[PDB]
Amino acid sequence: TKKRRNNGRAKKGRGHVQPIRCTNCACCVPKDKAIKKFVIRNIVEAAAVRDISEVSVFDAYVLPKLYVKLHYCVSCAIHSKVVRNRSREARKDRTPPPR
Amino acid sequence: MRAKWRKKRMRRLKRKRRKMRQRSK
Amino acid sequence: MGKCRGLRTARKLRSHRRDQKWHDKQYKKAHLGTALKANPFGGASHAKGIVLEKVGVEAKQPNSAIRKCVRVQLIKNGKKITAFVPNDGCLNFIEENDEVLVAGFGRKGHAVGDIPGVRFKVVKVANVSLLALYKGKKERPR
Amino acid sequence: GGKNRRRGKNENESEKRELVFKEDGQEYAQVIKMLGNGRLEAMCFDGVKRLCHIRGKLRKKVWINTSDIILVGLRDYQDNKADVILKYNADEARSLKAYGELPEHAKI
Amino acid sequence: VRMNVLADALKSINNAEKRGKRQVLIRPCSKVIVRFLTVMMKHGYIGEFEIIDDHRAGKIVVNLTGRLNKCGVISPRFDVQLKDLEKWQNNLLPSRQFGFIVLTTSAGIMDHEEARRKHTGGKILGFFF
Amino acid sequence: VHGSLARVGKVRGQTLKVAKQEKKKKRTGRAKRRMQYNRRFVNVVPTFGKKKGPNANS
RNA sequence: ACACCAUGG
RNA sequence: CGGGAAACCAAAGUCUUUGGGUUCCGGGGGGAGUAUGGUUGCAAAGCUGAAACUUAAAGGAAUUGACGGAAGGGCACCACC
RNA sequence: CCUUUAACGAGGAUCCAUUGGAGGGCAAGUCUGGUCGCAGCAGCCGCGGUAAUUCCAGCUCCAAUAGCGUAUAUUAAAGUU
RNA sequence: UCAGGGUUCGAUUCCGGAGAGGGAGCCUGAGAAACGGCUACCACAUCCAAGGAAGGCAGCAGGCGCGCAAAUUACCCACUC
Ligand SMILES: [Mg+2]
Ligand SMILES: [Mg+2]
Ligand SMILES: [Mg+2]
Ligand SMILES: [Mg+2]
Ligand SMILES: [Mg+2]
Ligand SMILES: [Mg+2]
Ligand SMILES: [Mg+2]
Ligand SMILES: [Mg+2]
Ligand SMILES: [Mg+2]
Ligand SMILES: [Mg+2]
Ligand SMILES: [Mg+2]
Ligand SMILES: [Mg+2]
Ligand SMILES: [Mg+2]
Ligand SMILES: [Mg+2]
Ligand SMILES: [Mg+2]
Ligand SMILES: [Mg+2]
Ligand SMILES: [Mg+2]
Ligand SMILES: [Mg+2]
Ligand SMILES: [Mg+2]
Ligand SMILES: [Mg+2]
Ligand SMILES: [Mg+2]
Ligand SMILES: [Mg+2]
Ligand SMILES: [Mg+2]
Ligand SMILES: [Mg+2]
Ligand SMILES: [Mg+2]
Ligand SMILES: [Mg+2]
Ligand SMILES: [Mg+2]
Ligand SMILES: [Mg+2]
Ligand SMILES: [Mg+2]
Ligand SMILES: [Mg+2]
Ligand SMILES: [Mg+2]
Ligand SMILES: [Mg+2]
Ligand SMILES: [Mg+2]
Ligand SMILES: [Mg+2]
Ligand SMILES: [Mg+2]
Ligand SMILES: [Mg+2]
Ligand SMILES: [Mg+2]
Ligand SMILES: [Mg+2]
Ligand SMILES: [Mg+2]
Ligand SMILES: [Mg+2]
Ligand SMILES: [Mg+2]
Ligand SMILES: [Mg+2]
Ligand SMILES: [Mg+2]
Ligand SMILES: [Mg+2]
Ligand SMILES: [Mg+2]
Ligand SMILES: [Mg+2]
Ligand SMILES: [Mg+2]
Ligand SMILES: [Mg+2]
Ligand SMILES: [Mg+2]
Ligand SMILES: [Mg+2]
Ligand SMILES: [Mg+2]
Ligand SMILES: [Mg+2]
Ligand SMILES: [Mg+2]
Ligand SMILES: [Mg+2]
Ligand SMILES: [Mg+2]
Ligand SMILES: [Mg+2]
Ligand SMILES: [Mg+2]
Repeated sequence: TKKRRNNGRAKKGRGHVQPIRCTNCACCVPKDKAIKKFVIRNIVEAAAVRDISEVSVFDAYVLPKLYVKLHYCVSCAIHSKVVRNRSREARKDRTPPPR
Repeated sequence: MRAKWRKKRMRRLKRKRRKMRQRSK
Repeated sequence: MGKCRGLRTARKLRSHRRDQKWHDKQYKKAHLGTALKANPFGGASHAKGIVLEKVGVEAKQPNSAIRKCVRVQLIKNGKKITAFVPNDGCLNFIEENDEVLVAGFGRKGHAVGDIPGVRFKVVKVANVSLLALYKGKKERPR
Repeated sequence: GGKNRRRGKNENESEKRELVFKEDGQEYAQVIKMLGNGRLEAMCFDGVKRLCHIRGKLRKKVWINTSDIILVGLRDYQDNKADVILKYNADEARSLKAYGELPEHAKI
Repeated sequence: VRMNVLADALKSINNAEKRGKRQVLIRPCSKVIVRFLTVMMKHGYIGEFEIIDDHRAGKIVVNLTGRLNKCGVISPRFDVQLKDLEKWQNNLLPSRQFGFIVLTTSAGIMDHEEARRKHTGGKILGFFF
Repeated sequence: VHGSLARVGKVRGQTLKVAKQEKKKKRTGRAKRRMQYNRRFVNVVPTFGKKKGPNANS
């Protein structure tokens, strides 16, 4: 029987949306049905930041961030534990998880 | 698939038979 | 979700019903005629035939037996049909190459019970009943 | 063999297996080749083929594997068909061949 | 596109009595609807009602009591012949002790218990019970 | 097992024969109905709630 | 941050 | 609100208290979108479309188990280190 | 022929009621003997593999009754046209 | 057969039509394209002295054939006409 009110997809009032390739599977999924993730992380790791901030040539240097936007097929997003299957009525929560 | 391939097999047999019939006459 | 309701639509209603009757199996075979043309009887209740030979057919699982049938060729058509013999030990009354009167089985076209593809049953062997040949009320004319 | 199925009553065949000879309308045969649907070809010890059928009492119980001695019942009115009544151990098969029961025609 | 104006009026009154309202607005209106509501009022199934002029088809406000149970329209105005009237009031009505078939006749818009009295049939409009 | 397994009429032949034992001419017609009414309605000697059938044996 | 895992009186 | 076999639907509601208007189309499961005739197409194919025969079920929503080379907690030297 | 009438004409062992059933649908036996997935029954679900309420028979019981069973066409059941 | 609506049947004693093996042509008569009338072809079939002649039960009985499927080669104008 039907499992989602929105068919597991965002499209309403539209015929087609251009696809997009997964980032590990290289599959080919609609841009509104893919699973997105913005990632902002330091170019250094948190273990290293006290060593690199110690041998700068300059006195004040705030290291750069790495901005990346990722898209996942559903099979690969479930295999990499990005999302998990949820209870039947607990499936209708749209708020993102608490930080 | 099994509906897809059933359809495909029937199509290829139909082609072979039509060819045989219309080449006989 | 829509059926014309207006006051002069009778032609549409009648011509549409007359069409949709043809999807009802039980009506279709009464009126195409291809059933009556294909019927191994003549469209009658009974038919005479001559016993070609005696066979046994293994019943359809789970239950198991060998079901003791004649194979007959009918007089009027000349076409060949298999028929059941209806009681314990009757297959000894049926000599070979005598006549018989076969009848229907009971579901109007279809094999009854566990027997695979037998649709008729015997009533008379040689102008004497099976029910009398078997209950003792009569004996074979020879 | 070897399954979960200890559910059916155990073999207990160790008790007193006799010997069994022909009758009217019974005869020994050998298995030529097996066919689907359960029924199998046969070859009796006089020449008829009698495309033979496994009786309901033997269904998935005694395995009539290829090329062994069998006992079949004939039909009173049909000859090209028969039904397996019994399978012999190689012990009974030699016992019958020596006893002067089955012909010195076919091998085991 | 609004082929039948009496059908809307009776469906509108009916969708609101079930809800429990006390007044309903009907729009458009006609001589036919006004005659029908009069038959429904002489018998006590609705209260008095008020017609609004607006220089077009007007609107009606009707005061409902709870006594009404159903009213409806028979969509093709079939003919009825006073010998086929029983076969109608036995299919449409819930019991022979109440309820009315409303039909239009040469002597006006009336209810079958009066058409029998004046010996005339005509065209069926609806029913209320 | 012996003979043809397919031997026709096996059980009807090997069943041992027994004659009809009776003499008593049964009743017929109205007089039979007169019987069934009396036995089913006139005297029904009272019993526990676990009621019994007219041919009971067990 | 994925070698291979078929079958059942 | 009400409806439904229920999942569910502000329409899939206003339906045994059954009739606003009109178009297409279904009639147990298979044989089968097959055979054949017509037609369109360079071709691949599309449109229209049977019967013989065979069968007591095939199916839909939901419930409790059992299983998973599915996920989250937890446990045992008849499990491991 | 029927009707009207003399003379013969009833003790029940005949001046003899049959046809189909007895697991369910569906009124009536968890009797006794026989057969052993055989012979068979069964419109449908299903009975029979050595302890058969369903097969073959005795006994008893059920339904209609001077009638009852079977095959077939058709109508209601079918709001399954 | 049927609540209401309907479905199926109507060779069959009353009324109308059509036909006497198949097709065709005509005489006589108020009335016939008549077959218990005639002529010819087609298909059947009978008698013969081998020259010739003769025929029409889908009237009543009866017989063969066909098939699952249908009564006696009886009596009489007394009744209706
Ligand atoms: Mg699913
Ligand atoms: Mg838009
Ligand atoms: Mg849209
Ligand atoms: Mg699309
Ligand atoms: Mg169709
Ligand atoms: Mg069918
Ligand atoms: Mg494994
Ligand atoms: Mg294998
Ligand atoms: Mg395999
Ligand atoms: Mg809303
Ligand atoms: Mg809304
Ligand atoms: Mg909304
Ligand atoms: Mg709607
Ligand atoms: Mg509605
Ligand atoms: Mg409406
Ligand atoms: Mg179908
Ligand atoms: Mg199949
Ligand atoms: Mg199909
Ligand atoms: Mg189609
Ligand atoms: Mg074609
Ligand atoms: Mg065309
Ligand atoms: Mg073409
Ligand atoms: Mg179609
Ligand atoms: Mg079955
Ligand atoms: Mg399901
Ligand atoms: Mg886990
Ligand atoms: Mg421990
Ligand atoms: Mg261990
Ligand atoms: Mg260790
Ligand atoms: Mg009896
Ligand atoms: Mg019986
Ligand atoms: Mg009995
Ligand atoms: Mg019963
Ligand atoms: Mg009962
Ligand atoms: Mg015993
Ligand atoms: Mg016993
Ligand atoms: Mg017993
Ligand atoms: Mg009907
Ligand atoms: Mg039907
Ligand atoms: Mg009627
Ligand atoms: Mg007539
Ligand atoms: Mg006729
Ligand atoms: Mg007649
Ligand atoms: Mg006439
Ligand atoms: Mg006239
Ligand atoms: Mg004739
Ligand atoms: Mg004259
Ligand atoms: Mg003439
Ligand atoms: Mg005449
Ligand atoms: Mg003449
Ligand atoms: Mg002549
Ligand atoms: Mg004549
Ligand atoms: Mg005659
Ligand atoms: Mg005859
Ligand atoms: Mg008759
Ligand atoms: Mg006859
Ligand atoms: Mg006279």
